[PDB]
Amino acid sequence: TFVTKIFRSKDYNKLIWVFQQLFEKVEATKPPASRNVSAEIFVV
RNA sequence: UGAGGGCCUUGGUCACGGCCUUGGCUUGCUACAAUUAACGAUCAACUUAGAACUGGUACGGACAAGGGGAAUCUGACUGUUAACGAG
Repeated sequence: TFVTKIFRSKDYNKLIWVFQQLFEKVEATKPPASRNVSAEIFVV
C-alpha cells in the first residue's frame, strides 16, 4: 500500500490516474489532524 | 233506342199576341272496344339559414431571473468516483 501526501494543484489528477494504473483501489482523504487551511491531501 | 230543350209547320180557337192539338244541345237505358287514367286539366299554397374572423400548433432564428467546475471532511442515509444538503 502506497500512502502519500499531495499538494492539490492543476497536476493532481494525473498522479491519481497513475496511481489507479498501478493500484487496484486509489482513494484520497484529509485526516482531521491536518489543518483545514492547508492544501495537503493524503491519498492511499 | 227512349226523355228534355232549340229552329219549323199544320187546323180550331179568343183582339203582331194567348189557349188546345198535329208530324223532324243536355241526359237516361242497352251493344262492341279502353282499362299502363302509370294520363291530363283546374283551384289553391311557396320563397336564398347562415353568422363570426379567435387563436394555440409543430417548425426556422435571438432573450429569457444568473459567475462556473472538481474533490475531501461532515449530517440524516439507497440499490457506483451512488445520490442528497443553497453544511
